[PDB]
Amino acid sequence: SIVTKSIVNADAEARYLSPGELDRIKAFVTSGESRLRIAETLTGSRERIIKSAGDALFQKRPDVVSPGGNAYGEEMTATCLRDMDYYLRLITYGVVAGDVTPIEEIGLVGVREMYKSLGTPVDAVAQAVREMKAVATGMMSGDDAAEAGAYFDYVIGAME
Amino acid sequence: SIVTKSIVNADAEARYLSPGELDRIKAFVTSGESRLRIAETLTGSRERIIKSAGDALFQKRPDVVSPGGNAYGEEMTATCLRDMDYYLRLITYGVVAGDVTPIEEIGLVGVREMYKSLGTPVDAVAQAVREMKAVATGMMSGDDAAEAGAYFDYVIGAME
Amino acid sequence: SIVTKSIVNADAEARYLSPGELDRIKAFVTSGESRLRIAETLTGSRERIIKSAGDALFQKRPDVVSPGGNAYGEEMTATCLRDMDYYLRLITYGVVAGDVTPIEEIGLVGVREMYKSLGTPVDAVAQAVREMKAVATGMMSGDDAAEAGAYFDYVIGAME
Amino acid sequence: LRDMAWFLRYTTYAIVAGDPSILVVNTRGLKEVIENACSIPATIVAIQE
Amino acid sequence: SVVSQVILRADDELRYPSSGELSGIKNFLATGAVRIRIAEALADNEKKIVDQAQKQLFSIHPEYRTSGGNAATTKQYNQCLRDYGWYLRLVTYGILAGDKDPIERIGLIGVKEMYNALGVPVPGMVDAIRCLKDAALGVLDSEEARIAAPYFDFITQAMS
Amino acid sequence: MQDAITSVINSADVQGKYLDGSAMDKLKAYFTTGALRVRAASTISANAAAIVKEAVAKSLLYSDVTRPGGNMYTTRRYAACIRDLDYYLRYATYAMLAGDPSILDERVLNGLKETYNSLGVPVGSTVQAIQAMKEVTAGLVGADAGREMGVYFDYICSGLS
Amino acid sequence: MQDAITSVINSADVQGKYLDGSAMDKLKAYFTTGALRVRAASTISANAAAIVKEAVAKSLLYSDVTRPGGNMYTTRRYAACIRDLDYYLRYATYAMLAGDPSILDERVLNGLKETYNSLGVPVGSTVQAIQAMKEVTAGLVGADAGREMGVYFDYICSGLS
Amino acid sequence: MQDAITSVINSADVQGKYLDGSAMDKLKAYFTTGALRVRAASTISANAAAIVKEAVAKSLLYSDVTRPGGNMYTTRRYAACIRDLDYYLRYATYAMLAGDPSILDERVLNGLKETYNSLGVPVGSTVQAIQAMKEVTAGLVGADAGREMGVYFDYICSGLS
Amino acid sequence: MQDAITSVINSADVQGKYLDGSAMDKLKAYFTTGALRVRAASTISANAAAIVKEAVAKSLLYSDVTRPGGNMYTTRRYAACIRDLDYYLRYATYAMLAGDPSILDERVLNGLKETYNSLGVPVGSTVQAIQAMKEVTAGLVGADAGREMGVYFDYICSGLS
Amino acid sequence: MQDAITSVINSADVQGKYLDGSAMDKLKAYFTTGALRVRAASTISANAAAIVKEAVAKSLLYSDVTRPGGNMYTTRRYAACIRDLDYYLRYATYAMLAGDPSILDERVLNGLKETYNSLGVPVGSTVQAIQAMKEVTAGLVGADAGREMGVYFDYICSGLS
Amino acid sequence: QLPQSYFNAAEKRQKFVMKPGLSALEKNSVVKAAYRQIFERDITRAYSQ
Amino acid sequence: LKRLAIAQAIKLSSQLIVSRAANRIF
Amino acid sequence: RMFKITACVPSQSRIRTQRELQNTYFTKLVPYDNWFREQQRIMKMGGKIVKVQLATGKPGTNTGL
Ligand SMILES: CCC1=C(C)/C(=C/C2=NC(=C\c3[nH]c(/C=C4\NC(=O)[C@H](C)[C@H]4CC)c(C)c3CCC(=O)O)/C(CCC(=O)O)=C2C)NC1=O
Ligand SMILES: CCC1=C(C)/C(=C/C2=NC(=C\c3[nH]c(/C=C4\NC(=O)[C@H](C)[C@H]4CC)c(C)c3CCC(=O)O)/C(CCC(=O)O)=C2C)NC1=O
Ligand SMILES: CCC1=C(C)/C(=C/C2=NC(=C\c3[nH]c(/C=C4\NC(=O)[C@H](C)[C@H]4CC)c(C)c3CCC(=O)O)/C(CCC(=O)O)=C2C)NC1=O
Ligand SMILES: CCC1=C(C)/C(=C/C2=NC(=C\c3[nH]c(/C=C4\NC(=O)[C@H](C)[C@H]4CC)c(C)c3CCC(=O)O)/C(CCC(=O)O)=C2C)NC1=O
Ligand SMILES: CCC1=C(C)/C(=C/C2=NC(=C\c3[nH]c(/C=C4\NC(=O)[C@H](C)[C@H]4CC)c(C)c3CCC(=O)O)/C(CCC(=O)O)=C2C)NC1=O
Ligand SMILES: CCC1=C(C)/C(=C/C2=NC(=C\c3[nH]c(/C=C4\NC(=O)[C@H](C)[C@H]4CC)c(C)c3CCC(=O)O)/C(CCC(=O)O)=C2C)NC1=O
Ligand SMILES: CCC1=C(C)/C(=C/C2=NC(=C\c3[nH]c(/C=C4\NC(=O)[C@H](C)[C@H]4CC)c(C)c3CCC(=O)O)/C(CCC(=O)O)=C2C)NC1=O
Ligand SMILES: CCC1=C(C)/C(=C/C2=NC(=C\c3[nH]c(/C=C4\NC(=O)[C@H](C)[C@H]4CC)c(C)c3CCC(=O)O)/C(CCC(=O)O)=C2C)NC1=O
Repeated sequence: SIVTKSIVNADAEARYLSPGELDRIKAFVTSGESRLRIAETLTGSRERIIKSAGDALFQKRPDVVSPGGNAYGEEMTATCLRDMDYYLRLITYGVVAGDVTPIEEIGLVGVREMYKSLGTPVDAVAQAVREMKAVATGMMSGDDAAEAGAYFDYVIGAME
Repeated sequence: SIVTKSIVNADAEARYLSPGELDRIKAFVTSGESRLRIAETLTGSRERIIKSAGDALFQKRPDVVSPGGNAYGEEMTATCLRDMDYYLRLITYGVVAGDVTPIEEIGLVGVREMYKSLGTPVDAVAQAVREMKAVATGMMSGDDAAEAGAYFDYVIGAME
Repeated sequence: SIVTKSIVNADAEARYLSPGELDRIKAFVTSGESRLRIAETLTGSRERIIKSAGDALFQKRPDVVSPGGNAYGEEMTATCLRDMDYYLRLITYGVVAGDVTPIEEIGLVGVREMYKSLGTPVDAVAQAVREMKAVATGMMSGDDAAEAGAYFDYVIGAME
Repeated sequence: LRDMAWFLRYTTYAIVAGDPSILVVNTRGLKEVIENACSIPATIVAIQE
Repeated sequence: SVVSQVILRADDELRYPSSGELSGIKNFLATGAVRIRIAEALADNEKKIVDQAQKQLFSIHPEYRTSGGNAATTKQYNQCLRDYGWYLRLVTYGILAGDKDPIERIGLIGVKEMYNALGVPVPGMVDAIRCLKDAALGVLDSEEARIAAPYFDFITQAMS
Repeated sequence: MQDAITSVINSADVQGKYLDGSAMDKLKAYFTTGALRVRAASTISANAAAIVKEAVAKSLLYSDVTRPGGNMYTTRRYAACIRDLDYYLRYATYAMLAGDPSILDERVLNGLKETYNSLGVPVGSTVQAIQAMKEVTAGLVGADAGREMGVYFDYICSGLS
Repeated sequence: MQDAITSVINSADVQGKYLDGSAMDKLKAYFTTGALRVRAASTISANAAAIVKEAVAKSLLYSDVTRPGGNMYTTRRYAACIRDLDYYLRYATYAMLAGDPSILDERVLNGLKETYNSLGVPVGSTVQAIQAMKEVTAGLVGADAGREMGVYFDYICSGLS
Repeated sequence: MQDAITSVINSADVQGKYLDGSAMDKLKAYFTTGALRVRAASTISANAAAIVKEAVAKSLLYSDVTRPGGNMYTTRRYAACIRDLDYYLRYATYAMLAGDPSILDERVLNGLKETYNSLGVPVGSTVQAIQAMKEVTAGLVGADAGREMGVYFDYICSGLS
Repeated sequence: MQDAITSVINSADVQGKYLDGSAMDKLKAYFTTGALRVRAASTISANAAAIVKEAVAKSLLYSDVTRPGGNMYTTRRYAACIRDLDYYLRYATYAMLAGDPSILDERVLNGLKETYNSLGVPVGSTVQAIQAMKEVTAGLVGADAGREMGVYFDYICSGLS
Repeated sequence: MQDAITSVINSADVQGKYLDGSAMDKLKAYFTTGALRVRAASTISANAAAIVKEAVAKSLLYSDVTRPGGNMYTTRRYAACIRDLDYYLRYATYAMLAGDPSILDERVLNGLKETYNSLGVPVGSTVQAIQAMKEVTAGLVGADAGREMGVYFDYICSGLS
Repeated sequence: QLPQSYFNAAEKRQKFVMKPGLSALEKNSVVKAAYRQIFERDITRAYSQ
Repeated sequence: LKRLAIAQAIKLSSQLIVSRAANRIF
Repeated sequence: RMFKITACVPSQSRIRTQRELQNTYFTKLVPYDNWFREQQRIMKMGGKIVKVQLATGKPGTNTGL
């Protein structure tokens, strides 16, 4: 989170927290209410986000659902929507924590090695998170969509 | 400053600025108006701050002005008030920059070596900044006194 | 090559070439005639290899030539066959050199970054080299097909 | 008599092993161990023989 | 020398030389005059010292003069004598610095590499320096022989 | 190393569940206490050396441990003792800011007992020194900030004992 | 490495003077432009790989440098070229956020000419690539944010040439 | 670290004896099996990632360990699991080439149990993963080369358990 | 670092062309000379110290440079001289095996002139020492192997001068 | 790095001659002055910080260089200036003890001019500071010990200028 | 002191030297060796870190 | 296998090699 | 801030330890904070410093390194 990152960055430097880092933690502490509102917005409507994003993804990239692709069949499409659900859950964690160390430290480090061992195109996963971002920022107000799109932006950036 | 610290901390990590650091820079950018108001408050009344703080310091620590101390005599007391003026100027710089890297990076790194080479008690200098903090936070509103007292607090903490 | 690899591996170890490495270089020196025969087999029939492998690839993976894929259109299909020609040329270089350091050191290091920046599915490129391997090992004798299929095998392995 | 055996032993071990390092790391500093003992060119023509 | 060792060791730990090191410096510099006298006496008689040491060395080892040795031809034999003279010169140098420092720096760091790069055995050099030792000890008294002897034994130590 | 936010996220992730109302309430509790944590951390960063020297002046000075034979006898041992107490105060400040004592058993209490038992450091005397440091900083920052400092000071004393 | 604030403070400190009205006006100018800088930095962080690949698709693709004999020929050279262009875009974003090009000549333009001249890298082709990157990102973020990006892109092209 | 040749030489040297007929017969056995060892090592070097991903697809995928709460859950843990399985296959190839499992207990099985017990890694699930890797590579290289691979795979599973 | 094969492949790749008949003829020339290169490398590996000490006995011994004031005077300087000559013979053997002097100007002749000019090492005396080393090894391995050794020895002497 | 003894031995060795009467007389001169060198070194080791602070109080204090804009302005620059003057006094003590200024141009005056010219350090002001340090220590240790200190102080000022 | 008989009879470690002259995969393998030595495990290719 | 053949030949006849060495040397 | 230094450091210990060779006469960018211990260490080993040049400093600043 923000507090972990500030504590570690002051911790290597053998110093206390600088006052600028302290008002950073203070501003994050005050903005936590809007962060929790964005988290409830993302949590309560996860069904429609995953459904509409999977629909728009398979409309956009039909070869992965065609015979020959990875997510072909009933259980494979269910696992594909499950992976999208995992990434939306990590998006909610990163929205609450105020930083991307939950998202990176859980589901972005060895994502290329894992999806290469599974035989998955990672660009189609980036398109899945892109459609999730489109449905999610179509669901909120302006600054809320920008603050959630920052973390969605980080996930698609960490894909490629 | 805040922008320098965020840029360097993302720069060692070989990554861009995280969105949490970006709203940190955004919140500092919005609070810059109150920072400039605190800076004008500290700048315009520097005469009374230095005068009253020197008076309360020499009342509190009379041995440094007694014969035998460092700041004994006319020019030595003038140099003592000049050193207090230097530290109030660095306080104003740290108030504007939003972080203590002006104060630390100008007048706090080798302060113990310098004041040991001059023969100066550093605790009496900490008392000088304490009286400057008392006069300065007696001069402002509540949150303004807290935000200026953070940097005054950093200077007295970096003394001892 | 083999001589470069043996020289470097003895070079870091601050020693001369061990006699086992020396009979390795000697056996490669004797097998260079069969290597040059495989190279002439691969060089002289490059037209039919590239043509038949492109035909079998677009039969196998028709979505990359369908509108929406990378190699859609006249010049895009020509560039696709040109990339296959590049990889067959590197196969010939690796056949002559006796090791895969020409192939890896020219056209396999940043192949994922390049084909991700172009928007290319790398699995379809692996299928292109697979069809090239099928046509090429359908063109030779048994041990010649095994020795060429080792380098074709390395290229498809370095794709995924 | 033991050393005229032993040279042949580590020759045989080197021949099977494929590297003469087993000979090298032993009979390199061997000379001044046995130079107070005996005649060194006698050992040389012994190994040549 | 002694003062060079004191200065270099004090230069490591970033400090002035302490009182015990300086008092050892004083104790060498007081009795430097006896050293100047014994180096005079070694510089005087060196022809006969090298002469009797050569005679006793080829008493101990007639192997080198005889066929197959290093003292076979008179050019190499003249260099055997010249090596003896250089080593006696280095003994006087080691006496006059008060320590092993210049004699090791000029003639002892890597004698093994040189005399294996040439053909003469190093145990022969051990016996040669011991012959030089009892030769040079017959020309001084005990008050100076106690200063002369252990430099010869240090050469004997660094030979083996 | 995890604060209250990262531990809440780790619990909800090990569940695999979304953030329900109890996690929202825990994060609201941390986001209410965070400003007090910030101000107490600034006040403790103000007076590091004063709190350390008042802790030694309360407990360890004029006792047997600063006399000959004590483990705090020499100037090297005195400087290392001041260093150890500065470490305890600094990491208690970090654990106060995070709101979770995971940094304390990750980075202080990991091999500290075995180090102190190998060196011959008295554990009871340093526990009394940490308790006096806690008493001084609770006199410094007030009642409730002193309590939320003293919970991590008691964590350090419990892991040390 | 200094932003507009640190350079203003450094000028007022090298003077030894307090912050007068001109420094206050400069800092007010930076504190007005900072929100636009933040939003442009977020928009550029959105589309790093797209801006880089559109710059190569505009300038370097289908020319002689991607053909045999060119310095962008091999896959290693292509990957290093994409890496170099990502560096230029990232540091131009940093210099846009700071509002001062000190990071560019501190950390990009320091030994870049001598490196490129030792490797055989064409400087004119990479200057055209940076210019196309500037054109693409100025089409992305608008007129004035594109201009305040293009001033640092022109700084990189001027120091490279 | 010793192959069959070095272990035979070490036995004959610890005896102090010359190489008698039993040692000659052991070395003749190794010099007959060595070409099969070479060809199996080339075939295994061909398909490292395929054998590893087929072992995960047989055992560890779609079970509880890739679900939340499992030790193979996160992408970091998945990448470290693929790394560990690549290590097991690589060192089993080395022990197949040497014809002696001394490298396995020298360099794999040395502190592996204590590492996995400190991390919380399930030993039974990774033993099943190594067994599926053995089954896949024995399907790859044939009957007898698969058997002489499976003896060292069983050595790794026995030292791990 | 590239042999004749890698340089031929690099020329054909920088062209972008396939391996035509001239490249085939160059590789046939290297594959005919390679056995002679192997046997000369074994014969040179046999007598490293003998060739070095015969080169010093021909050129540098009994001259002024081993006398006081010379740069080969002390035992440290003698050992470093033997080390430098062993380096020249070893890298000439490597360049003979590769059939290309790229390793010599990559790893010997890179900063050797500036090192020797900073130390005060005589370049003419070491060039004469390398020439005597060449003469001795050409007496050792024969006419044509001595010539293909002497071309790289002359390369080292030309880059040193 | 060589004292008077090592330089005399090096001259007699580069000659190849034995130690004649002139070398004996030089060593007798050093062995007569050595006790005075020892006592002056102890007296200088007594008052390092006092000599340094009196040199700054004579030359550099209350001038423009401690004012804003000067190179001795900040506390970092003041601490580095005290560090540089302590270096000059310490190495002048070493060169006084050795009786040879070889350590000064080996370890102080090697890259000092280029360092000070790259940093922007005034060389004339630091030469005046070293001269005042020389004046203070010559007032401290007397006439002739002050002279044999001032010869190496003048060596440092000459190599700096 | 370690005898040369002990050093030549030893598991000889490859020393990875970074010269600017080198070929490009050589600088790649040397940087790989530095990532392996400092981070104790190859952190690129196993995490793409 | 050729290295084993020559090693077995050397082992089987080491006694007469050492005896030939014995009357060569002494 | 960084110093683009150029120096030549002979070892004087390779004869005793018998190690392999590192090429001396390097040209490197040293950071400003540890350029001190680096220059001092080059003087400890006895090596001569050829050229010291400030690379990224812009000398005479007070903040911003
Ligand atoms: C929280 C971080 C995290 C992630 C991301 C994760 C992914 C993950 N995805 C899997 C499978 C999968 N994931 C996909 C997903 C996709 N394929 C496509 O074509 C689409 C582009 C895409 C989704 C939109 C598919 C098809 C599989 C099945 C692969 C197979 O059966 O071989 C599996 C193996 C089976 C299992 O245990 O679920 C894991 C562990 N696990 C994690 O812990
Ligand atoms: C901006 C950072 C900065 C600082 C702090 C600074 C201090 C500084 N203080 C000095 C003197 C001094 N400063 C003091 C100050 C004090 N003595 C006391 O007893 C009081 C406790 C205290 C002030 C309230 C005195 C007495 C001197 C004169 C010392 C002497 O004459 O020996 C001097 C030497 C003369 C000069 O050039 O001004 C410097 C450089 N310079 C800097 O650039
Ligand atoms: C010798 C090593 C080497 C390689 C591999 C290489 C590839 C390479 N492929 C390119 C394009 C391409 N390569 C392909 C190839 C394919 N797309 C598909 O769908 C198929 C699966 C596949 C071929 C069978 C396509 C479609 C493009 C055009 C991409 C575009 O126009 O955006 C380009 C950009 C244009 C150019 O300058 O040629 C390069 C540099 N260059 C090299 O130096
Ligand atoms: C300053 C320290 C130092 C010394 C002493 C030194 C000696 C030295 N001795 C040499 C040869 C020699 N040295 C000896 C010496 C001996 N043979 C014996 O049997 C005795 C044990 C021993 C002395 C009595 C002989 C016989 C040669 C000629 C070897 C040859 O045939 O090349 C050579 C080569 C040719 C020459 O310049 O004379 C050097 C450089 N080098 C140095 O740097
Ligand atoms: C952060 C500041 C910074 C920069 C910018 C930087 C650049 C830099 N670019 C390099 C190579 C390169 N740069 C290029 C780029 C180009 N060549 C072309 O033909 C195009 C015109 C142009 C790209 C637009 C290429 C092809 C190489 C590889 C050269 C080679 O491998 O031979 C290298 C050689 C070492 C290595 O690849 O990893 C460095 C150090 N280093 C830095 O620290
Ligand atoms: C060459 C000999 C050798 C081996 C084998 C080795 C293993 C090893 N595996 C590790 C972790 C790991 N190993 C696994 C593997 C597994 N966990 C599961 O759930 C599966 C059952 C199983 C894979 C089949 C995982 C998930 C981790 C990461 C633990 C963590 O990050 O918390 C670690 C922890 C440090 C690090 O990841 O980089 C080591 C040292 N080290 C060695 O030097
Ligand atoms: C592998 C490529 C390579 C080479 C060749 C190399 C040479 C090299 N030779 C050196 C010294 C030396 N080289 C010589 C050699 C000579 N002086 C003479 O008088 C003779 C004419 C000549 C020998 C034939 C000597 C005497 C020194 C020592 C200089 C000294 O200690 O002052 C040094 C100084 C540091 C050290 O000794 O260990 C280097 C780096 N380094 C390398 O990395
Ligand atoms: C042991 C031999 C040796 C010497 C002498 C040496 C000097 C040296 N002095 C330095 C800085 C300095 N030196 C000075 C000194 C002065 N400037 C002034 O205005 C005064 C006239 C003068 C003091 C009397 C200052 C102010 C700096 C800091 C420059 C800066 O921080 O920008 C630096 C820059 C790096 C660092 O501070 O730690 C070096 C390397 N290094 C060495 O290895």
